[PDB]
Amino acid sequence: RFLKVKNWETDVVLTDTLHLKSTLETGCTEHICMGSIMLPTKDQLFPLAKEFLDQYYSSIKRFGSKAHMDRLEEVNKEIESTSTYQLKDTELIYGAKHAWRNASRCVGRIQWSKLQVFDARDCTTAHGMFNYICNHVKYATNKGNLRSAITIFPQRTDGKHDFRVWNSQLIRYAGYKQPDGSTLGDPANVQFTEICIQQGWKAPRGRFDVLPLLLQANGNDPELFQIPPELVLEVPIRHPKFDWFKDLGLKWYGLPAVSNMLLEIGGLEFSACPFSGWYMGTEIGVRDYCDNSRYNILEEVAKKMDLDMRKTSSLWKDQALVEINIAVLYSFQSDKVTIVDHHSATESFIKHMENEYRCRGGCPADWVWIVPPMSGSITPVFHQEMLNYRLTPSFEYQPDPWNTHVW
Amino acid sequence: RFLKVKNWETDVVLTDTLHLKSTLETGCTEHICMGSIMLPVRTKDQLFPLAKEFLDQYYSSIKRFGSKAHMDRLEEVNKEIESTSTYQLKDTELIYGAKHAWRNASRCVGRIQWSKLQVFDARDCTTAHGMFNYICNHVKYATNKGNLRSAITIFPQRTDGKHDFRVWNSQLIRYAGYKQPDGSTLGDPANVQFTEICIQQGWKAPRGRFDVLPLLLQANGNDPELFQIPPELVLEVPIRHPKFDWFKDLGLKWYGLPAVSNMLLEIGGLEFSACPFSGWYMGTEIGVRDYCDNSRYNILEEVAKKMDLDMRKTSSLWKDQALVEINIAVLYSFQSDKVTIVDHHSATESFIKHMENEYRCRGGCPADWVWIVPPMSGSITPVFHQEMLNYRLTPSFEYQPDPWNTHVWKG
Ligand code: HEM
Ligand code: HEM
Ligand SMILES: Cc1cccc([C@@H]2C[C@H]2NCCO[C@H]2CNC[C@H]2Cc2cc(C)cc(N)n2)c1
Ligand SMILES: Cc1cccc([C@@H]2C[C@H]2NCCO[C@H]2CNC[C@H]2Cc2cc(C)cc(N)n2)c1
Ligand SMILES: C[C@H](O)[C@H](O)[C@H]1CNc2nc(N)[nH]c(=O)c2N1
Ligand SMILES: C[C@H](O)[C@H](O)[C@H]1CNc2nc(N)[nH]c(=O)c2N1
Ligand SMILES: [Zn+2]
Repeated sequence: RFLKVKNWETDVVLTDTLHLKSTLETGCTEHICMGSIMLPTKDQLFPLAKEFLDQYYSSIKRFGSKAHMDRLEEVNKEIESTSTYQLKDTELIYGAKHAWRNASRCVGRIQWSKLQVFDARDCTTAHGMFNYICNHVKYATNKGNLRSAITIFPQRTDGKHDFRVWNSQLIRYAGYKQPDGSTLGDPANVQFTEICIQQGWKAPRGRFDVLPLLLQANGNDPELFQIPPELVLEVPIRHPKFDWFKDLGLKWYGLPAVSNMLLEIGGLEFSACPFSGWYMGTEIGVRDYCDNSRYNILEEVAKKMDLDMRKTSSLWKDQALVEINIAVLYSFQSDKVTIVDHHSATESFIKHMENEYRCRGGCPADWVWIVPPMSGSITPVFHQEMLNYRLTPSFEYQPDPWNTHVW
Repeated sequence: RFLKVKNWETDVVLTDTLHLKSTLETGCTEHICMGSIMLPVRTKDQLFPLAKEFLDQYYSSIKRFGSKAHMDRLEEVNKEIESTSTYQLKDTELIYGAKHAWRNASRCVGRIQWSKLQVFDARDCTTAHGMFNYICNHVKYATNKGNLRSAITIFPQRTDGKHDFRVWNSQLIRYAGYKQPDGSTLGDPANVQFTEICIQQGWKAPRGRFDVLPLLLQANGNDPELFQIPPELVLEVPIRHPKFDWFKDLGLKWYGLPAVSNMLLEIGGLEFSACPFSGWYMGTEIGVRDYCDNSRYNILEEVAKKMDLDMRKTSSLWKDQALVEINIAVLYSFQSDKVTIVDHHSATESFIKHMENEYRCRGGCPADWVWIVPPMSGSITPVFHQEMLNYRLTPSFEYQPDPWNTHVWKG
């Protein structure tokens, strides 16, 4: 019932007790492990509400106190009467931060307590959503000195009235399928891009076209808006030693900001809750540039480096992969946009695991997502055993709305 | 029941039915995943069902399920278990069982090769000297002057668990480690403890950076005894780099034969506690782990120094640059000497084809993602994007605690 995690590099052993507060199902049984799988009523609500408020009042050193019980009562009366309830601001800030703290797939949680929360619960239209979003983008970007933030729109009601940001991230590049057969821009977005023009976007049909936001307010058909160009901070990609690099015409955006997830606090569901921090270098350099299904530029780069591409064992993919990543780090650093390397990020996360075991009795961590997609075993997280379990408040992946929604 | 795995690069979706034949526990629950935890005397009562499952499997595979031959063998094994409380595998059973332990090993990326395995039956062995000779012939046949062949040697099964055969080495060929009084280590820090046991047992240590350890062999539950593998039998490759002429002066070399000797082989409920097996290396096991783990030879600093990389900031990716170069050197050195080796690109592509063939032909392929994805260049290999199900089939290879912890010393 109490569980050990060992680091095989340092021999440090940690004891996890936090997992018995785990509630949700993980996808694994005694018979099958699904560690590597990407997607494994009034009655139901008050347990959830109670459980959250209990942890809330516990964290403010006020468990079992008058203010505590009074709130539990107020919330109970409200559920019994209205079919749901409203979070107080303090609870909302606590909820959001803890959802980040519980995010087992996030390497950057050392930062979890420094999260600016924008309460957009008074929002009522998509124009309103647009306005809240621009302000988020601008506050977070901060001329390159990036700041963690989240913006929280109205919670689920009867479920026919959801708020949703159709985009998967606030800022992403367009993708178009061409007559010659290939793909221009980002192949991850062909589908969404198509829906954009189908709803009326004047696509420039270029390679690095910042997509338009598609916002659904109050379960209504979604609407189009361009983020003011001057709010999207982009970085042109150059190498500190390879002068030809620039000529590939590579840029990326400074602000990673995930906008398809669902935040669950005390059993209430916030379906639109874009959040943003700052990039770990490998995310652009390894995944966005080098994935076969993405920009897929290894071949081009290896060529310019005059490497032996005749056989896999010359490790030309690997050599090129590293330089592409050196270039992403250099560029962001030279233009003074916050970015973190995988060595630094994973080191910070180990320090953070130690803190969470010391101070909380554990840290849910998903090793498959935490170990970077390059140079795994030279980073310390490779050698660290992790327990993965689901705590609330949480972030949850939700299905692309277009698959669902009717017009 | 059905279970789907998707590949996120190709969108290819596979369907696993084989997990339905899964027995042992994983260590995971509906509330906790332990997929990244390294580690998550048998009664008559429990043995006949395990013999029965296995022989049902064996006879299905040779297309004789339900034959007289099958039914007679069931009855015969039933009888041995009744009378002697264990049983003996036929040669054909042992061979099939050893091949399947490999096939079922979910942490092994090399399984496209599972059906080409040389089985050396050493179940007539009685002494450590006998074990030494069996092991020598294994090393020599497996090496084959650089053209490596997969092989396994199987010593007699557990009886009362008081008479176990064990190879105390974790691999047949490994380098010594020596802790210095200043706190540093000479040779392989991974083998310090075992090196000490060897020294305590009588070995005269050369005290160099690349000393091949002596075998330490237990037969019949007896205290183990030391033997030196004939040096002419230990094929080694000096490490050099194709463009960097200074690389050779680092002094590195490595052995050609990866041979795991610390695992327990389970077949039809029988336990084979000494069963060293060997294949050939994937380059990253040497170049990433052996040389670049901080707890191992740890040559990163030294390589980047000589490369004159900028080492003031981790964000120069100097560690990453040195890593690739060392791994280029390993593959180059092995290929130049005609010693079998496989790079991680080729090994993972081959594994993905094996996996797909396995889903078509068998209804699944249990796979441990954490172990199968290489420890460098993760996502530029096709396995990174592959969903995998991990579960446990028999026959199988299981981890054993080191014998020096459990062994009853006789004197
Ligand atoms: C401040 C710097 C941050 C760093 C360096 C960072 C690091 C990362 C990385 C590298 C990933 C992998 C994403 C992928 O592979 O697509 C990730 C995932 C994630 N992070 Fe963070 N994070 C940061 C801030 C945040 C914030 C502000 C939140 C929410 C408040 C958050 C919550 C999450 C969640 C829920 C995931 C999983 C997303 C998914 O399932 O696709 N992180 N984190
Ligand atoms: C033919 C060439 C082979 C290649 C390229 C290969 C590849 C690998 C690699 C790279 C590992 C992980 C090494 C580690 O992290 O310690 C591994 C693990 C393993 N392989 Fe293989 N393999 C081969 C042959 C074999 C053979 C002949 C067997 C037994 C018949 C085998 C059974 C295993 C087992 C049981 C593990 C997990 C070991 C553990 O838990 O420590 N493999 N394989
Ligand atoms: C807030 C923050 C900080 C640092 C970095 C980020 C980067 C932007 C986050 N990455 C976006 C790319 O996301 C794709 C790739 N990894 C899983 C997919 C998204 C995804 C897909 C599916 C099926 C499930 C799931 N949970 N996530 C975000
Ligand atoms: C047959 C064959 C072919 C190719 C490569 C091999 C590689 C050489 C074998 N690797 C040996 C070093 O092994 C350490 C490091 N990876 C797991 C540990 C051993 C280990 C430790 C623990 C706690 C559990 C476990 N199951 N294995 C074998
Ligand atoms: C199937 C496998 O889980 C999938 O490719 C994962 C692996 N690890 C990952 N890790 C991160 N951070 N992000 C990802 O998108 C993935 N993809
Ligand atoms: C903690 C974690 O399970 C451990 O470091 C694993 C990760 N992946 C591995 N993969 C392989 N092939 N071999 C290993 O020894 C390990 N070690
Ligand atoms: Zn699991």
